[PDB]
Amino acid sequence: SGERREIIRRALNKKILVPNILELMPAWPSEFQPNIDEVNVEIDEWLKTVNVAKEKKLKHRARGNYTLLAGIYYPHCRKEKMLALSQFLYWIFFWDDEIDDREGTILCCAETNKCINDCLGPEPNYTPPPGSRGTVEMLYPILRDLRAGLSPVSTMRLKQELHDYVNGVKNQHLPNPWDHFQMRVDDVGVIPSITQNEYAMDFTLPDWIRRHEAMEEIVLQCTKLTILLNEILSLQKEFRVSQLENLCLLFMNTYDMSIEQSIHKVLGLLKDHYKICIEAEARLPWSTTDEKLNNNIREYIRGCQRLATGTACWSYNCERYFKLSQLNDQQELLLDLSR
Ligand SMILES: CC(C)=CCC/C(C)=C/CC/C(C)=C/COP(=O)(O)OP(=O)(O)O
Ligand SMILES: [Mg+2]
Repeated sequence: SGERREIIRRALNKKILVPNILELMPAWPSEFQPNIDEVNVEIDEWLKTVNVAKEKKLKHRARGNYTLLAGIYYPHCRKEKMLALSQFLYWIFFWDDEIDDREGTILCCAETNKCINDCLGPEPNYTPPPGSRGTVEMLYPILRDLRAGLSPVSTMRLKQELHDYVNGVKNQHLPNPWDHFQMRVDDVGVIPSITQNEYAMDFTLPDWIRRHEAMEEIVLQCTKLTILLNEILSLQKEFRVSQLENLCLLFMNTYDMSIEQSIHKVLGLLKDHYKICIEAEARLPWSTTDEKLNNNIREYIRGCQRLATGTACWSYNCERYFKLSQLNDQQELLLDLSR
């Protein structure tokens, strides 16, 4: 706790100007699905049905605005796609929020895994068991709808990915910053969103391509990029509740560096990972002849990239992490670690 106390003292009241993160990934553009407002209306009507407290749901909706995040993740999807994707994001955020006792966690995760199995499994049952908790009950219709837009191959991937995320959650002095990063890479719930691009754009990437070293690398780099940008962006929010296991903070503690230096390091890491990810593209098994196949490969990688850029763009466009007034019109964010 000496470590934590020192971290708090060093961080506290510091204001750091952060450059536009999107600039760090110049090749990858940020776009918005045209129907976000209309879909939001559907989502608002849908939210009333969901068994989570009205104030919590509104807080998520006003601060989070997950339909917008989905619109950013999948800007080119047909409008009909938007509802299920928006709904899933609401589920994942609600679910994470409710789970945050230990027994409660084991029970919810088991119930959640069961739902994932019932919905995405070989013998599909979309009916929630009676008395399902709200975060569980809501999931069944969403998985059924997503499955409807997915091939069995895409469905299998989604199922494993959802299991992996739920299990990671169940299985969660200061940790080494590198150790923290790796846990997040294994732990993070981004992958289901990448697979969801297949739903959004109604296509299936072949497993042989998905398992290719270059594709596996692009998925990994994009996962790393999303985590790294999240670390900086969420720093103010996390520090304020004294959640000191944030990578910027860990670098301060581990290397005895200033908060400014640690953020700079993370920014450099982003550039490094962006560069690796871009380099990986040449290595992909592009078809000499197949336009549809190459289109599928292109779409799939764009989905991964959007996970990184979109997460940052959405962060710059909602109030989950900081007051928007903290952002200038060059998209430069002034973090304030006043607590
Ligand atoms: C975990 C979660 C809700 C994932 C939803 C899907 C997803 C991968 C969204 C983008 C990445 C992200 C915001 C991760 C959360 O980081 P964090 O766990 O440090 O939480 P923070 O958003 O408060 O920083
Ligand atoms: Mg975070």
